[PDB]
Formats: sequence, structure tokens, C-alpha cells
Amino acid sequence: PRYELALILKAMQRPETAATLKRTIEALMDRGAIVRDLENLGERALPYRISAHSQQHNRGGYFLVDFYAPTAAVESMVEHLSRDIDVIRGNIVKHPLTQELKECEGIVPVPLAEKLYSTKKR
Amino acid sequence: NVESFASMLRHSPLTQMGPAKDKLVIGRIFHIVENDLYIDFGGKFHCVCRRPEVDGEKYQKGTRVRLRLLDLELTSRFLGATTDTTVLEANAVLLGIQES
Amino acid sequence: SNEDLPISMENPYKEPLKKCILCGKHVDYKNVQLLSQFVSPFTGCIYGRHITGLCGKKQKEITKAIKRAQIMGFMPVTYKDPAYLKDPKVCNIRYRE
Amino acid sequence: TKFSIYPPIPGEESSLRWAGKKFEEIPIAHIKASHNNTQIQVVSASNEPLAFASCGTEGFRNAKKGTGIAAQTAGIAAAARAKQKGVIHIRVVVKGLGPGRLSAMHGLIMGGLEVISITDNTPIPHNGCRPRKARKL
Amino acid sequence: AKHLKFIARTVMVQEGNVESAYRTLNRILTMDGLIEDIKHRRYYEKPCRRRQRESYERCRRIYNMEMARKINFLMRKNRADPWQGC
RNA sequence: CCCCACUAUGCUUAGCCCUAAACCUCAACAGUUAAAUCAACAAAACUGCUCGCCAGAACACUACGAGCCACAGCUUAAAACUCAAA
Ligand SMILES: CN[C@@H]1[C@H](O[C@H]2[C@H](O[C@H]3[C@H](O)[C@@H](O)[C@H](NC(=N)N)[C@@H](O)[C@@H]3NC(=N)N)O[C@@H](C)[C@]2(O)C=O)O[C@@H](CO)[C@H](O)[C@H]1O
Ligand code: FES
Ligand SMILES: [K+]
Ligand SMILES: [Mg+2]
Ligand SMILES: [Mg+2]
Ligand SMILES: [Mg+2]
Ligand SMILES: [Mg+2]
Ligand SMILES: [Mg+2]
Ligand SMILES: [Mg+2]
Ligand SMILES: [Mg+2]
Repeated sequence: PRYELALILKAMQRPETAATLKRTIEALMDRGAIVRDLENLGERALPYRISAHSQQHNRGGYFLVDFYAPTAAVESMVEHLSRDIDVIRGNIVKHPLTQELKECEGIVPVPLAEKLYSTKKR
Repeated sequence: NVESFASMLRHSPLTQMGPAKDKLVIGRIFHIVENDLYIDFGGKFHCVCRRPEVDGEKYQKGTRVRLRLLDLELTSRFLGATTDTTVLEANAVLLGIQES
Repeated sequence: SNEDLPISMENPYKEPLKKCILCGKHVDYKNVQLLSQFVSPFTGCIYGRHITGLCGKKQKEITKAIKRAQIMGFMPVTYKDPAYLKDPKVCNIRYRE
Repeated sequence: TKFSIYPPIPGEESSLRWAGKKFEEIPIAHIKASHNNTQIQVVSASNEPLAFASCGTEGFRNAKKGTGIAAQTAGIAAAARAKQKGVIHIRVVVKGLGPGRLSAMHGLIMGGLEVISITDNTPIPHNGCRPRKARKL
Repeated sequence: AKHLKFIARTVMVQEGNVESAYRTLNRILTMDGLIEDIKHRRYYEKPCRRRQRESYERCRRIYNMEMARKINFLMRKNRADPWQGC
């Protein structure tokens, strides 16, 4: 299926960041993936302090990898991202573009509940 | 060739008026209690609008004003009730004197 | 018979059903600028549907997206990013007064 | 300009200065309003202890420590040790919903310290540890 | 811990009016619910007791909303008697 | 009952035990809102069909028997004496 790899890399230089992306994209191809795109969300400050591989990070690079792979490649690829020292945090989620949004006609008003108690003179 | 009741109701202004919400109608003041004014506008119930501060004196019995109707009958049902609660009056906004 | 009798018809004066601000839009977990509009600026707590004004289906998309962006390293938890403090206020909540 | 209630973020440059000092540089007054005590510790921006005071250190015992008069007394005693070290403006970080939560803040003002901000850092878990069982008193 | 300090639950003081800052801060924590949450977390509230409290708080809201909705609907009829004498 | 401290226990894994105010005390399916609305209360009153259960209180969530990884256990479950009420 089509997945989305939210990748947060360690703040490094251009030569080392491209070496990790390639090393990461080659791991997907080895597991049977058909990489489709490589978006860059830019380097920003992390929302909170992340501790990975005996290092306290405060900044990182955000990269998205849209790809297609078999179901068995997710568990094998999640174990590869845990051993890479330049990968702060990496999660694989089902691509949000493979989930059609049902059309909405608007908010349907709800009338107060009726006939909840007997019409007797208590 | 006597006119029926279904023909009166079809050609009546109220019927053709449509929903009263934000409709400009002409009222007639028929009763005044202190500042409050009781106004008829061709409906089942009256509306009670308060005397305008700018020109209070001009609003005497008979004065014809302009209204912006909201409801023709204030009703609502509340928790536990078997019927709607009505205050027996319409909701409208006074927009001054009909200056013919 | 008579031609002035009323006819069986659906209400033509009926007004279209109301829609939420996010009706027809895709709520992603990467859009932290939109997800920060429904959280408290001091505590980071997610607001309810009586404040946000969203529908049940879109209120749960913001909630699910906020929780996923928080644990992924996209969105804070204990506060709202100060960068998104000067964004349009859509929630019905006044603190100071 | 106007006045915002939100603290000035360090990164973005602002014009709010107190005695020529940025918001980050101002020392911090950590107040721990407990149910039976109230501890106050003044530190610098570089986490250097300047003053410490508590109801117990001011000669209160048992149920006299969980009052608003003992918390105020400890604030005056911590505002007198830090005022000798060059402290005027402080950032209050109150922790706890005890009786001496606001009374200690008044005592700091009765010692010559000016409060520029009030921060609440009361520990709230997102369920973590289980509290003691309810009591029948 | 791992978040930035002096952003969350922080209020700045205007013209040395600390009282207003504390009243403002205490109003932010009560509207968000922290105050009561901190008071219910002092002693463990058993699931059955917490489910009994959530129902009571939801049924009181429903009643108070409708009771208020009727008070605002009938306040138009709090004017002087127009038929004084009949 | 209030305070402190600490353990079995609560967690995981592998087996067992098989109980509850397991109660929304309101069986499953289909259907109706008319008629005599319905003792009361509670959560309005009924129809058709079927399975299960119950016939004064107490003795009795007992005894015996049987069965069960249960050996101070669970399930099923009487009677005698007794009362004229519950
Ligand atoms: C209408 N009769 C009521 C009834 O009286 C009963 C009452 O009957 C009692 C039996 O003798 C006693 O052995 C029996 N004792 C037992 N240990 N089983 C009593 O429980 C019993 N009372 C009762 N069921 N309420 O005493 C008896 C002599 C009585 O008068 C017979 O008719 O019960 C009495 C209260 O015990 C009431 O005062 C009477 O009004
Ligand atoms: S109203 Fe259509 S999605 Fe919220
Ligand atoms: K029950
Ligand atoms: Mg233990
Ligand atoms: Mg249950
Ligand atoms: Mg059955
Ligand atoms: Mg019996
Ligand atoms: Mg038993
Ligand atoms: Mg037995
Ligand atoms: Mg036996």
C-alpha cells in the first residue's frame, strides 16, 4: 500500500543529510518499496526536547517520503530506523490521500428528546 | 359563483408574504402602557416594542410604524413538556414611524 | 374540482443546512497552524465542540490529528506554539474578560 | 504599543527591558505551595541559588505552616536575602494549590521585589501514578 | 520537562498589578479544568465513582441549560400588567 | 474509622479458577399506537411466536449425591422440625 514516512533527521550539513536520505531510501528499495517522492519540510526547532542515541536534540530536519510497499515491509523498516544514529524520530503512516472524504451536506439539527416520561400527573 | 375559502387563503397577503423572518410590515399602535407599545400588524398576535428614545412623543395610539418581523408567534418546548409554551405575542423590531 | 387547493411539495423556502468552517477541507497532522487554532494557548488543552464550533466528524479529525502530531515531533503538548498566536481566532472563548 | 499577557519569546527580539535586562535574564522565584508548608527558593537565570525560605525555617510548627501568614513571612525572608544580592525583578513559578500560594507572592512584594510574571507549574499527570485512597474523614 | 519554560500557564503583570495577573491566571486554569482536576487527583477516584460523578454533572448541565433557556424566553413577560383592573 | 511504614496483590509471560447488585434487575425475533389507557411505583400500554424460569415464608447461595486441573472451592440442589404470616 501507499505509506508516508515522517522523517526527522539530526541537524547536520548538506553532505551528511543527503547521505542519510539516500541510505534511508535504499533501505526501502531493498524491502520492495516503490518510492514516489521526497518532500522537504525544512529544518525547524523541535516542539520538545527529543533524546535519541545518547544525544539531546533541539533542532532537526523534517522529510517526507511517499512510497508504495508491501505490508510486511513496515515492520522491517521500523526496525531499521531505530538503529540509524542520524534519525531522531521516524514514523510510517497510511498515506492520507488514499482515504476519500465523504461529502457532507451540513449539520443536521437534533430535536429535544420526547416521550421519555409517561404523561401522568406525578 | 361564491368565492371559496381556499381562494381567500391563497391570495391573502400573509400567505403570499411567506416567512415573516426579516419582513418589513406596517403596524398600528392600539394600546400603550408606559413606554411599552402594543402593536398590531395584521397577524394573530401583537408585538410589544419599547418606546424609542429619540422621538417618544410621536408614538401615540393610532400611529402607524414600520416593523421587521422575526416570529409571528413566540413558542418553544422545554425539558419535560408535552406541548409548546407560548407567550401569546410576536417578535418584531420597531423601525420608526410610517411617514406617508 | 377546485384548482386553489394546495399541492404536495417539499418546503421550497427551506434554507441549506449549516456547515462547519472545516467542511470539505482535508485535516492533516502536518498542518500545525490549523491544529493550534483549537488548543488553549496557555495549557495546550484541546477545546470541545461547544467552543470550536466544529461538527462531530471534524472535531474528531482535529483531535486525532493533534494527538498524532504531538507524539511525532510536529506539535507541542503543554502549550501553543507562539508563532501561531497571531492567527485568526475561530473559537468562542474569552479568558482575560 | 499595546500590552500582551503572553511572555516574550526569547528568540524573537523585543523591547521589553527591566533594569536593562531581558526576560530570560531575570531571576526566578520558585514557590511550592503545599498543603501543610510553603517553600520558596530564589534562583538566577543560570540556576544559581540566591535565597531559600520556608515556613519551617521561620519558626512555625505543624499546623501553623499551612497558613497564609507563614507563607507571607517566608516571602519577606526570601526577599531580604535576595535583595542583598542585587535582585529587584523576579519571575514567579508557583507550584501547588496550597494556602500560601498567593500569600507568599504578597510577602515577596513586601520585601522590595517586583513581580513581572506569574507562571504556574503545578504537576499534572496524563494519568501516571495512582494516588492514595480516599479517606473517610 | 522537555518543553520550553515560561510559555505555558504564564501571565505577565501590567503596571505592578499582580492581583489582576493572579486572578487572570486562576481564571485560565479554572476554565481549562486544571483546578478541579488537581483537586480530584489528590485522592484516587474509583471508576465507578467517577462514572457516577460524570453523569450527575451532565444531567445538571442539561437541566440548567433548559432552565436558563426558559428564563430568557419568559423574561419578556416580566413587564407591567397592561390590563390592570381586569 | 484518622496518621506513617511495609508486604501479598495489581503489571508481563505460561497455565488454572469460572464467581458478581455479570442489574439498563425489564429474554430473542416480528409488529402496532387504535381500543377497555393503565392496581401502585419505576422506564406508557399492548399483540403474535418461541425458548428458559417460577408457584407461602424460613430452613437454604445449606445437607446428601454427581461432576469439575477447582480440595476452607464452584455448579446443580432437597427434606424434617417450625410459623400464620412473609
Ligand atoms: C393479625 N395477627 C398479628 C400477628 O399475630 C400473631 C403472632 O404470631 C407470632 C407467633 O405466635 C410466633 O410463634 C412467631 N414466632 C416465631 N419465632 N416464628 C411470630 O413470628 C408470629 N408473628 C408474626 N408472624 N408476625 O402472635 C400470634 C399469637 C398471633 O396473634 C396469631 O394470630 O402478628 C402479631 C405481631 O407478631 C400482630 O400483633 C397481630 O396483629
Ligand atoms: S459540516 Fe460537513 S464536515 Fe463538518
Ligand atoms: K443496575
Ligand atoms: Mg510489591
Ligand atoms: Mg456490568
Ligand atoms: Mg433466548
Ligand atoms: Mg418456598
Ligand atoms: Mg455465591
Ligand atoms: Mg455448596
Ligand atoms: Mg458434596
